[PDB]
Amino acid sequence: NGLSVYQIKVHRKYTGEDFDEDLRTVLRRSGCKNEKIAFIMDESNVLD
Amino acid sequence: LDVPLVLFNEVLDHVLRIDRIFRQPQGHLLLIGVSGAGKTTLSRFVAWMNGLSVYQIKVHRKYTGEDFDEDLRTVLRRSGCKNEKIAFIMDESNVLDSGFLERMNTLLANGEVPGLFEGDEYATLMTQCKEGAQKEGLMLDSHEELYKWFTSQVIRNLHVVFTMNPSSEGLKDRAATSPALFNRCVLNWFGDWSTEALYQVGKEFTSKMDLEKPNYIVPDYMPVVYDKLPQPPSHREAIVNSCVFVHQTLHQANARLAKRGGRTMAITPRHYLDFINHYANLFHEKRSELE
Amino acid sequence: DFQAMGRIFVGLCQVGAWGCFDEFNRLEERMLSAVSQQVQCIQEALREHSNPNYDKTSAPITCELLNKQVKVSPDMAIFITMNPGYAGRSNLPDNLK
Amino acid sequence: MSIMEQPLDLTHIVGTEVKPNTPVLMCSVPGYDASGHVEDLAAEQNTQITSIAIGSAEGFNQADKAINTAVKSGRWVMLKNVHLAPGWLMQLEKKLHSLQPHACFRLFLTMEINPKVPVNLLRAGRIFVFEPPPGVKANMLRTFSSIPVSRICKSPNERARLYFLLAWFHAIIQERLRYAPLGWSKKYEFGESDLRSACDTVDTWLDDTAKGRQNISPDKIPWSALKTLMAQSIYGGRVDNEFDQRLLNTFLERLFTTRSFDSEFKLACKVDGHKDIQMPDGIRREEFVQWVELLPDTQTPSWLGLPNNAERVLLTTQGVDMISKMLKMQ
Amino acid sequence: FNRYPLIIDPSGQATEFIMNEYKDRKITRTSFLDDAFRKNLESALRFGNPLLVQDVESYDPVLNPVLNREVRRTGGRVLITLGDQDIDLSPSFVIFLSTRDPTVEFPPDLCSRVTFVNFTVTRSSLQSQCLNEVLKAERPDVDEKRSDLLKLQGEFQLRLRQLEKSLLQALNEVKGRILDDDTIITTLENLKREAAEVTRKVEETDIVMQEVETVSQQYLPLSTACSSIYFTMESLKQIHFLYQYSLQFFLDIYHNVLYENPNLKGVTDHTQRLSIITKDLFQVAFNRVA
Amino acid sequence: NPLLVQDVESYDPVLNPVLNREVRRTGGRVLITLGDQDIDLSPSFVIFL
Amino acid sequence: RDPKEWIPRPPEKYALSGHRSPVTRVIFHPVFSVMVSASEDATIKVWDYETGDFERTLKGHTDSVQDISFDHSGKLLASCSADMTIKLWDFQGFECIRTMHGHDHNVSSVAIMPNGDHIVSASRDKTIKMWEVQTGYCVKTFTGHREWVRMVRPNQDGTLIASCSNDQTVRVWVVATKECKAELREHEHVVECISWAPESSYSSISEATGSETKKSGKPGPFLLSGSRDKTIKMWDVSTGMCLMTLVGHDNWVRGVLFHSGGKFILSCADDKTLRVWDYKNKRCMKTLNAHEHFVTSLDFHKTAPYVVTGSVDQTVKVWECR
Amino acid sequence: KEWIPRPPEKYALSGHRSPVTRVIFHPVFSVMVSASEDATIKVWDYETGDFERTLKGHTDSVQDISFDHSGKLLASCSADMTIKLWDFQGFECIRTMHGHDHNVSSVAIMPNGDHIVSASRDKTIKMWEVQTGYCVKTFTGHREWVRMVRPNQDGTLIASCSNDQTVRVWVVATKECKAELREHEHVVECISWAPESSYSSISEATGSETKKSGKPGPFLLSGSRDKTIKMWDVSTGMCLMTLVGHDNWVRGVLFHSGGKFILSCADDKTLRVWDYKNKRCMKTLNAHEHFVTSLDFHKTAPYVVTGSVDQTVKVWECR
Ligand SMILES: Nc1ncnc2c1ncn2[C@@H]1O[C@H](COP(=O)(O)OP(=O)(O)O)[C@@H](O)[C@H]1O
Repeated sequence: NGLSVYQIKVHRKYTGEDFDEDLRTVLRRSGCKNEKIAFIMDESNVLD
Repeated sequence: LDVPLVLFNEVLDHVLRIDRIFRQPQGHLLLIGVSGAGKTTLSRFVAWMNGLSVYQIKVHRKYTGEDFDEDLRTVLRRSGCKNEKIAFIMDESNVLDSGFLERMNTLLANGEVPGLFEGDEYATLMTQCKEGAQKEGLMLDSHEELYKWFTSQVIRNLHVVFTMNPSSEGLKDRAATSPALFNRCVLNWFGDWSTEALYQVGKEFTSKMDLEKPNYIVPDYMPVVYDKLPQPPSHREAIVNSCVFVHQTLHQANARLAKRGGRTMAITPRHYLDFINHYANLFHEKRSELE
Repeated sequence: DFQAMGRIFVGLCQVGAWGCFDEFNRLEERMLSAVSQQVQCIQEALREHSNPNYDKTSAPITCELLNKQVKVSPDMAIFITMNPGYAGRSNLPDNLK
Repeated sequence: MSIMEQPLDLTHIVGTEVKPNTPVLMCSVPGYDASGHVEDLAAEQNTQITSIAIGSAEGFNQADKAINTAVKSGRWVMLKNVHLAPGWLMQLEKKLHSLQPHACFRLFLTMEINPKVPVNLLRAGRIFVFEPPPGVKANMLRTFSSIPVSRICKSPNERARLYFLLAWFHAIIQERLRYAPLGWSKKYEFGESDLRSACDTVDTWLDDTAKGRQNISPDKIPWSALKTLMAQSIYGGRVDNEFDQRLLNTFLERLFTTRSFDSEFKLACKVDGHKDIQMPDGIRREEFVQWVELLPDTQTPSWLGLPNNAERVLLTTQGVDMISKMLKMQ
Repeated sequence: FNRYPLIIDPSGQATEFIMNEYKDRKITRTSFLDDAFRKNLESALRFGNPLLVQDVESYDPVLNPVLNREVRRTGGRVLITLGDQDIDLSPSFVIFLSTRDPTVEFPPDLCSRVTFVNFTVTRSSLQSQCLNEVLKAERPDVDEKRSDLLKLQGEFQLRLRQLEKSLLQALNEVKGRILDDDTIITTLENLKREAAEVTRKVEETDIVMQEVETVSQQYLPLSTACSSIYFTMESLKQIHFLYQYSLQFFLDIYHNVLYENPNLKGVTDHTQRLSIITKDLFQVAFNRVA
Repeated sequence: NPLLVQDVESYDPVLNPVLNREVRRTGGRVLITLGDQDIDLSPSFVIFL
Repeated sequence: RDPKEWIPRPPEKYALSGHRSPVTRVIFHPVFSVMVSASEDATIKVWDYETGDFERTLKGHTDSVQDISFDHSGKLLASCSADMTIKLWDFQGFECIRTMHGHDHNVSSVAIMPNGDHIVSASRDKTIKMWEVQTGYCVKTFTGHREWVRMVRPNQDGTLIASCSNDQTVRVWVVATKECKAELREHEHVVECISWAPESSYSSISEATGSETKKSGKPGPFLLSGSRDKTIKMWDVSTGMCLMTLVGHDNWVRGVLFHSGGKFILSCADDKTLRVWDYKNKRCMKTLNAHEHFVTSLDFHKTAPYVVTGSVDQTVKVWECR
Repeated sequence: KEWIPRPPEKYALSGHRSPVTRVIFHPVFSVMVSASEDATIKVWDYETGDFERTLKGHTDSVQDISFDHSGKLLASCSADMTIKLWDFQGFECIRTMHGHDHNVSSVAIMPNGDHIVSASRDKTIKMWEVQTGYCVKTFTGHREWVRMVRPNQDGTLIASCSNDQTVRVWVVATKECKAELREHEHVVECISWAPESSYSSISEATGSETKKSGKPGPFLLSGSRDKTIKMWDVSTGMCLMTLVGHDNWVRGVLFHSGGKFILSCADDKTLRVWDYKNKRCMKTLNAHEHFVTSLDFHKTAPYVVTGSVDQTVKVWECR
């Protein structure tokens, strides 16, 4: 479908600010650059 | 760094001198000597001993002022915001413009370039400085004291090493183009390898080769080149003296060729290292083939 | 530079106005050499305009200036005023002189 | 060494002795240009040539495109004043080395003799030096060779004599420049452009006075018109000294007069103390060029009207310089 | 060489020699002027391919760690830090730097980092080249014979060296004593007889080479004059910077006086042709140079 | 360089492309995008947890 | 057979099948009556399109060949492959005279400039590079694309090059000054193929779009861009506006081009069909069931009435036009 | 068209470690497939002579290999009493049919591409399904070892040559020997029929009279160890012409793609190309230093390949 796949890279040090930065990146790309993004994330990525 | 090095007295003295400055705040080096004398290698070795991180700009044909500015921003961000001890080894050949010298002069003298960070870069630097101050335990909110802390961290952490060849007119020109290069930098004159250094390098490298001749006759008029050569020299000592004489012969040959008006290529200690390596390899190969 | 001289020459050719360029040696030597080409093209266009076989009912005489076909009026001229005694002034190339 | 007293034969050298891969470097001392020679060579060899003046970035762009087109189409390319871009000259030399152009392709690099020209380019191409001709005989031979034969041989039979007189005047004026304080007051730029302007003036005024008639009387020739024009605009334009202008006027009144058509007219007087140069009695171009070729090899400043000792110090200096040059590269 | 060589050859023969030596190793010829020089350098470093780089006057400082052999051994790998990325340096990698300008100046660091190899023209080499050229032009049969004899002598010396080495190897490799196995005697007899006919071929080729040398002695003064003329041409740059003449210019002059000489149209006597060639050589050299 | 990683109970979710073998061929043989860097995977690599 | 009106017809002439892998692209020889096809088996087979007889194979590439092109004279063939290399072939001797490296990943397009002295190529590292034919040196690197650049095509005079990328945009660059003249972004999916408008169709395009005649006299270069959203869009490079959108393919468009007469648009897609478009009425005239699988590329011979279409079914077909 | 191999060779392909038994051409690709006696089948590129791959699934010596019309499958037979079906896209054995006792000699796939035919020492011919692999009908009648078997152009007629001096032609439908030919001086070994491009060319070569329908009828060719090549009529069963001149045992015969000359090899170590219409072109071409085993003719390309016992496969240009 032409969507750009975005997956957040979690790790042991992944905290709330990193998720906020990833969300900001996704929102900037999909709202300012008019880029279609398929934001795929898994329940294991929900650390908080 | 996996490069073999032969150690003599001058190398020990030079590494001690470099280690002294690297332990001082705002300690910059000005190493002057022929290329290939080991200035960069010794600086990197001493920086590794003291935990410094060696940084060199990867200059190329298309390198311009903006690339130099971005490299300076990177090294300053690492040294000040991240509290990283960095040995900024920069060579004369890396200077493609006078703007390089202006930026270097300002950085050595004040410890910070007033116009290097601007716009988005300035904001990113300020956020990183706030994070670093929080890590260190200081409470800073306004930009002015944050920049002061960044400058202090750069002064305490960043060390700059300058390597250049001993050009008299070039040295005089640099004495005016970069005044902080002679006031904020400790000038170490490595120079070329002396006769004693060449003799020691020859003795150490050719130790593995046999070079033993019990029935060697000492000539009445020994062409003594190394002043401290023993009065009854052995075959090995005579061989190393001959090697030193060969190096000095190339020096004199280039002197004469430049005098007549010809084009000369400078002899460096790397030429002597190649000479001794070729001697060892040829000796081994000829002995093996003859046997 | 070359572009400014080309645009001025196009304006002079279209208007049919005399161009007096004082201190012409204050240009760079490379710029003078480059401008020599435009001057030569304009002079050739003027020369072919003056032959008797040309008729005003035919196509107007044009010259190649700044990669464009520009009409050259017979009334225009190029004059340069210079003082070669000042040291540091550029030396005009022979093809320009 | 007699081959070098003759005018350069660019046609044969370009056709045979120059490979397409070898650029034709044509160096010239200040006051001389080789662009006109190559344009004439292309005109007579009906070969299209692209002339580009170096000095602008788009100039380099057109140079590159013209070379790329001509190496395949076999055309000629001119790049004038290439000495103003030494780095681009090095780049061009590097480009030319890895190139297999057409058999008829030729590249002419017109530059002056400047120390900034790269050595590699000089070694890559064939050098031709353009400079003042060594002698009055050589200068007049060059003048006669440059002017087309059909231009001289027009309806008036007196046109050939006028052209010969103009060539002699040009040779005398240009040769006096070798003696800067004596021949003139400064090194004036008396060159080929002045000769062309003078020839055009001669043609225009002869056509105006002679309405296509085969012959005209020597006194009906507009001597005053030609003398005044060549003293005020053509040759006197560059002159900024009143005594240099007086000398030019003296030469003009000595040469351009109705007496010049006499059989006993003297171009020069007491050149060696006894013999003097005599006006040829021919009426066509061929007779005049034969007379020019028959001039004696020995030449003295008395040919130009200067004292015979005006070249003694210069000749001694050139001898010393020749000795030094021979000793320097033994 | 220890340090990577830097070849100086205006004629370009050394470049072709290097490409021929490493042709079997898939040598790649590139230049510093190429924008994609980094990619070729990285490919050569990774795959250990020989590399020849031209236009060293535009030297790229990216080669400094490669020339300095600033390698980092770790886990059996040899790492070279070209730029900002790590590259496994294969031991078979080799780089040659080349240039066509004998008068180019190099910074002292570059002089330290490379082994200069200067391919200069010598008087003996030029004399030999001119003698071979005149023999080919005037006595093509003699030139062909000389080439054939040189090839045969090379092959014969190769055969003699191989036979000597094989005889020594056979005498070294006997598992016991010579007459125990007859095959050893067969091999030794074969090698000795082969050495015999090869040696006889050597003397016959030697006498034919002797007569070839005798017939070629007449053209030696012409080659000497050619060498003197060219080395006068090369030294003309001392009196004026514009007098830059390459070897190809003198070779073109020689080719013109040999093959394109109008005075050799109807002359058939060898001595007369040689005298005409010498006179017109001097004349054409002066005409073209001046 | 075969690798042994202990303490898998603190698994770092960075081997997910490595464990899933999410590679792409061509343009450098085997290409693995470990995070944001396009790493060229060595065929001799093996990891034990 | 009107000298500028023929369109392909469903009776195929020949169905040449010698490739062991899907055919990537097919082109016509500008001078000779010969046809060249590139496939994914690292081979470039050469066919005769009159008699349908295989002639020879041009091997030397390590991986799949992605694009091939001829110069104006037809004396040189430039091919790019997935092994990051571009090879120049001497079509007279059928040998590879030069191999060019420098791209960091798969090279998906290549083209020879109309002057014939430069080669332009696009690759997966988001860059477009220019190479000298004589020396093989890279001289320019057009950066600015944010994704894999799929195609690059110069215009008639060579002053402009257009490119399409996975970033769903079409960019037009200026060769002389390297700047991006325009960035055409209206496709909703990845753009596959592009094609310039020949000078013979400028009047037809201007009258079909209703565009008023410019006082300069030049209507401005027109560009087409087939993309994976099953649409074809005609653009005005001078203004950056989409003149029309052509709808009717059932799958991703793989190739698009004009009739040499400049009256119709020929395009092939993955819907297994070859379609002829009447851009005068912005509608599709004729649909040809070209192949039994995806159609990768097509070419239209400049003078002879012949159309060739490559396909993933490893078959190259020649269509007579009537 | 009038293609004829020339004495110069292009490549001498030597990769086998045991004598080559048969060589064939891929129907569509530029691929040569050679079967040898080391239980391996090797794949070559005849255009450039580069070894491609080997298929080492067989146990004993591989005897005969055959493609289908599409070239999508490769059927092989060996001395290990089995028939292996090779999937040419993946080059992996996909079906191994068992039975058909003792050394299997020949294998062929009809143009239908659905069934396979094979010959062996067990004096019978079996019929297999490519889809399933079941021998549905077994052909009997040969009293000795059957050497080669070849079908027609439409999967209806089959002939088999055997040591029993009989070349007998068979039918798919009624499973009956319509024509039985026992007239060769010694054992027949190789057979190959006539393409439709050569039916008309036989009429003026032999003077045969057309029947009521007008079709000349299917033709037959059979080379026999008696050094004679003889071309027969399937419809009637009578001799048309005998070709004599082979020095030693013949091993393989086939027709030129243009259907105008006769091109065959033999144990005479030479490749001989013969004209039958006018008896004109009697070129003898030395091919191998040792016995020559098999050969093939490319349908469109001007290439011919020969397999020999000297461990080598050779490719000849056609001119
Ligand atoms: N003491 C030494 N013993 C052996 N080799 C040395 C020594 N000093 C320098 N070298 C050689 O010099 C090279 C590095 O020179 P470098 O220090 O970069 O020159 P510079 O001092 O001009 O920067 C190394 O490859 C090394 O082989």
